[PDB]
Amino acid sequence: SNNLDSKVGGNYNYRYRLFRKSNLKPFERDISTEIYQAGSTPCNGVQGF
Amino acid sequence: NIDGYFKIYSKHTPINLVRDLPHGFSALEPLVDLPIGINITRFQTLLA
Ligand SMILES: *[C@@H]1O[C@H](CO)[C@@H](O[C@@H]2O[C@H](CO)[C@@H](O)[C@H](O)[C@H]2NC(C)=O)[C@H](O)[C@H]1NC(C)=O
Repeated sequence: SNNLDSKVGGNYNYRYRLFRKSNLKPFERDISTEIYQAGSTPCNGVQGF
Repeated sequence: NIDGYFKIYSKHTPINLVRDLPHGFSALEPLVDLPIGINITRFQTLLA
């Protein structure tokens, strides 16, 4: 779909999930945007180290 | 809820008994299937 979905600077509207605690099951849909723990800390606010 | 398909089976009575649930065989017929796709972990029934 390059002919349609691309933009010269990049179509940065198209999003995917990069980090998760576990896999999701067959035909599951995870709607969430909570901050991911790669750090061990009980991580909270809009970031963490 | 099974691989994204919710399933329901159900039944209703002939019985006008004293109080507690009769031991007795009537099976639940299947009645509906819904492609709800969610994690149900918990639930709550609604009263009048
Ligand atoms: C549905 O949501 C529940 C509730 O968060 C998930 O169960 C939790 O899973 C994590 C990781 O195993 C545990 O730390 C919690 O203790 C679990 N809670 C319970 C009540 O067991 C569940 O995994 C989610 N379902 C799917 C398909 O991801």
